Amino acid sequence: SVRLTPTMMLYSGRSQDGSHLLKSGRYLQQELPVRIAHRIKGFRSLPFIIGCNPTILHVHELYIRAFQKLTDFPPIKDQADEAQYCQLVRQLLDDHKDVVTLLAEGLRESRKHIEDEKLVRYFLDKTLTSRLGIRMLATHHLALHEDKPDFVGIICTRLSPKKIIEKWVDFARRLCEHKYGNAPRVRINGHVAARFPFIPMPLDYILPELLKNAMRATMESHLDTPYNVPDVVITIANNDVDLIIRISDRGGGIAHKDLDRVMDYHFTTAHGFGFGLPTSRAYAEYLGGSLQLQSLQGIGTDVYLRLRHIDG
Amino acid sequence: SVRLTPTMMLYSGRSQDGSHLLKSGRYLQQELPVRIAHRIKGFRSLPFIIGCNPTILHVHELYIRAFQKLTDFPPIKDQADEAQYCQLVRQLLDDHKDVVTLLAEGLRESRKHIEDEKLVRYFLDKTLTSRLGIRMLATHHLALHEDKPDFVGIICTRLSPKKIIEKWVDFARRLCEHKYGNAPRVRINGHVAARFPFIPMPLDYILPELLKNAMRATMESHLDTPYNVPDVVITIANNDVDLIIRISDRGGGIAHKDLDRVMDYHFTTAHGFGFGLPTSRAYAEYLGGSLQLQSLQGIGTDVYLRLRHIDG
Ligand SMILES: Nc1ncnc2c1ncn2[C@@H]1O[C@H](COP(=O)(O)OP(=O)(O)O)[C@@H](O)[C@H]1O
Ligand SMILES: Nc1ncnc2c1ncn2[C@@H]1O[C@H](COP(=O)(O)OP(=O)(O)O)[C@@H](O)[C@H]1O
Ligand SMILES: O=C(O)CCCc1ccccc1
Ligand SMILES: O=C(O)CCCc1ccccc1
Ligand SMILES: [K+]
Ligand SMILES: [K+]
Ligand SMILES: [Mg+2]
Ligand SMILES: [Mg+2]
Repeated sequence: SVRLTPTMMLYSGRSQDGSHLLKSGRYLQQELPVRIAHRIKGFRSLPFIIGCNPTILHVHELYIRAFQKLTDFPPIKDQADEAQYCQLVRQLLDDHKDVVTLLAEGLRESRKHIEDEKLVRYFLDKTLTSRLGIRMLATHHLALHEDKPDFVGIICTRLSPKKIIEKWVDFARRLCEHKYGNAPRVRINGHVAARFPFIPMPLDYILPELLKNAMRATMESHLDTPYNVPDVVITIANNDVDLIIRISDRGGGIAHKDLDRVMDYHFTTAHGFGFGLPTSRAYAEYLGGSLQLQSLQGIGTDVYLRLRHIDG
Repeated sequence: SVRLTPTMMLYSGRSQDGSHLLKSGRYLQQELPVRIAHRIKGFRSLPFIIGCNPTILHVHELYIRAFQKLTDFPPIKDQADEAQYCQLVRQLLDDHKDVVTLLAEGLRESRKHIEDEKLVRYFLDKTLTSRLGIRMLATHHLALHEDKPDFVGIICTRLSPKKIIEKWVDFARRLCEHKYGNAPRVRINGHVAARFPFIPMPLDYILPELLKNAMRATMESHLDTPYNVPDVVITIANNDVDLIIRISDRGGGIAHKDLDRVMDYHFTTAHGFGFGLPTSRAYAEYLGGSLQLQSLQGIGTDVYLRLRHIDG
């Protein structure tokens, strides 16, 4: 039993013997090295000047190491194997946890050099999303060893969009109060009672990115009245095709002169790395959804996150 | 006074004082470093795996050296400067004389690795033609120091297509007799008496390449009667727009299965490097002409070289 992801499946299975764990493990063992190989080919095809960057080189090496360890691992025959594969997966997850940051820093300068601006976008888009895919499958396998209720692996059986939004609201508010002394309140409307099966992992990246953006913009446009700023309003629309989360702020909007730039990696007006929007959009599209911006210059911004529903 | 080349001009000038030599020299001094820089940017943007190839790296270094020496050279103020610049130009010409071969060998293997097949074509096309441009301008400057009659620099004032074809016929025949014991005869028809101003340099590359192809094909398809093979027939058409040289052989033609490949760098059915056709076409197009093939599978091949006339 499965839940389709692009070109991949999140194994849904329940054998008491623990058989499903072996099927999963063998799947990963079949799937991971291939995808890592594609990422290594991506590094090999980078413009020479960029690929030679020490940080890019470092990540490049990590990916080779990862491929080495994965391929060196013996075919899984029993729980004892699988149990040990999990140790490797965990080590890999941890070794690669800073990869986005390293890529950002590695490319920040090196990218100025080449003529082809969209080449880096293509590379980052492809790399970050393949990576998300890899870490999802990996994390899902590990999660099958857990006995969390309302979870089949990383899949929440009854996810509440409101609850997960509130989780990331509290988080983003704190960051914001720390830097500004206050934070916009956030109201949530629409299908606030919706519950459905869903993988929270993408939400856990995207939502805090969008919230940080909205809060920062609200504060930086109300520097005279930090004690009194307009709410951020979030609207949940749940239908049979997709989930829509609209995040509306009164933070003055995105300027016409920045509009063409904000979806570029490394672009920022400063929370300062410039990856939030491009990464979030790439993630959404990778999962079959989208991320769209509506700027009302001089008033604020509406951001629309759409994510497809799990088939089944 | 000038003769236009793409984005560049072949200085036509005649001062007795030797003033025109300074204008030329200063032009080169202005023009060469820029074009070398573009080629260096081309090397920097090569796929990392290819750019790391030791031979590619070597050529890459040559180009940097070339840029260093050119930029380090002091602005030209007098004949004594110019005279010394010429020494540098000559050294560069000679240091870079094997560059095409080095690139061919450097890429032969490295190119298999990347996904994008047309990326190397674009690189070679751009590099080889920029290089041709550079060596033409350079050689032209040096040639302005000569007192050859019917030559203004590298420009023959009264070039005879028949004479230059015959030059390369004798050359290609010898190569061919050496390898096979005989060589097709060659007949030349059409405007055999034409004479007009023209830069022979491109002809000196293209013609021997096309002739070698035609002769090899004729022999390899007449292995039973090497002592008696069908002529190669060359037709000259001279009009006001362009010069057309048609090289028809009865060498059995280019097979349908090879047709899509023959214009690819490194493709060969063996005179064995696989650069003749792609280089020749790139050269022709760079100069505003073209190179077109008509295959009659089972009979032979017609090759059409078109080169624009010098405006003025
Ligand atoms: N809700 C918003 N309101 C106003 N401006 C925004 C909003 N979201 C993003 N921006 C602008 O787009 C830029 C890119 O955002 P992002 O990709 O998250 O990078 P960062 O937040 O690190 O600057 C921000 O620097 C900011 O100028
Ligand atoms: N006149 C011709 N007749 C038949 N085949 C030809 C002719 N010219 C070229 N070819 C084919 O096209 C291929 C590519 O030619 P070229 O680029 O000159 O490389 P090379 O001669 O080094 O093989 C040759 O290997 C040969 O198969
Ligand atoms: O996270 C990344 O940067 C890419 C994936 C590293 C990894 C491989 C296999 C399993 C788990 C993690
Ligand atoms: O020939 C090449 O490979 C490229 C040109 C080297 C050169 C530079 C300046 C002048 C003369 C020659
Ligand atoms: K950005
Ligand atoms: K070829
Ligand atoms: Mg941000
Ligand atoms: Mg040839």
